[PDB]
Amino acid sequence: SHMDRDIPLKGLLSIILRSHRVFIGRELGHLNLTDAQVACLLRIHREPGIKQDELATFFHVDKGTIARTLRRLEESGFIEREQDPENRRRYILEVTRRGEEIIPLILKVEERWEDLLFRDFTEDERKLFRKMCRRLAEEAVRMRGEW
Amino acid sequence: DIPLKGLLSIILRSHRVFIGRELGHLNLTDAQVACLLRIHREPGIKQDELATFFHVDKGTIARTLRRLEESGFIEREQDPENRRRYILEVTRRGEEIIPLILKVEERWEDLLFRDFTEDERKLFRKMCRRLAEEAVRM
Ligand SMILES: O=C(O)c1ccccc1O
Ligand SMILES: O=C(O)c1ccccc1O
Ligand code: NA
Ligand code: NA
Ligand code: NA
Ligand code: NA
Ligand code: NA
Ligand code: NA
Repeated sequence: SHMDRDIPLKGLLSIILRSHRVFIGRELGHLNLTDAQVACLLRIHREPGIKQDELATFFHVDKGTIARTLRRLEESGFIEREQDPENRRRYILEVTRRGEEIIPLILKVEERWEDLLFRDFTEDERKLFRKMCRRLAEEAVRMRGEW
Repeated sequence: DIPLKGLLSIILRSHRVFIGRELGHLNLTDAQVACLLRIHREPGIKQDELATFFHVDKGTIARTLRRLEESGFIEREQDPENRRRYILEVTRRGEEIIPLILKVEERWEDLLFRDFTEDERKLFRKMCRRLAEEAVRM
């Protein structure tokens, strides 16, 4: 019934992220959206003009994988993909008017997911966990840079 | 700001990249290392019990296990009381790389917590466990 105190950090993070992928599917699956697509959408939303290959590098996924996810968003009309004028083989990405309209819907699902996850967490604990997460995300980025 | 999930994805992503660098030469992935370690902790564990443990689909666990047995790290035997069931065991070869795998996991955590004190480190870990148990309920 209870969880092993054995599981390494990565395992627990995987469990948490696991439920988020499931939550996204159930809450936005009918809009033909997946966690990966949502990930790309938000990332592009926060940085219009970002290149497909840069998105590939950020998520550390291969070309085909990123292309397939980006292809579904474009098909849904949420993003537009254009050839980079300075390099015809690169693709500049942008969230469309339509895509910007669902961003809010996505943020609400994230908010609800977070409230559900921090059910047993006090206000102080939650803000502290978040603060710790940021510090660690910052460390992970340093690590990618170290190697 | 960035959703919580974004921060956790970023963190978990460095672990995925780290395993590739440290164990890629063994064609091992995050999923494979995880299964391999769990089987090592629970010899004779059932394939379906492993899938229920990770909260992953039967098809996914199966593809991950095929990778491990193809590399010779694990062996599968039909469950003696249900031939449509498989029981898992780490092989001699698999047991040879476990220590290396454990050192790698340990080193990823130490790298991530380099600017964390022992206590913050313990707390963060405790909270993740709490959030994880909740995730299971949800
Ligand atoms: O899921 C992510 O990786 C992500 C990254 C940046 C911003 C929002 C996100 O959901
Ligand atoms: O994503 C995981 O964490 C995972 C773990 C064990 C087996 C298959 C998997 O995809
Ligand atoms: Na954009
Ligand atoms: Na997708
Ligand atoms: Na590109
Ligand atoms: Na538009
Ligand atoms: Na979130
Ligand atoms: Na794999």
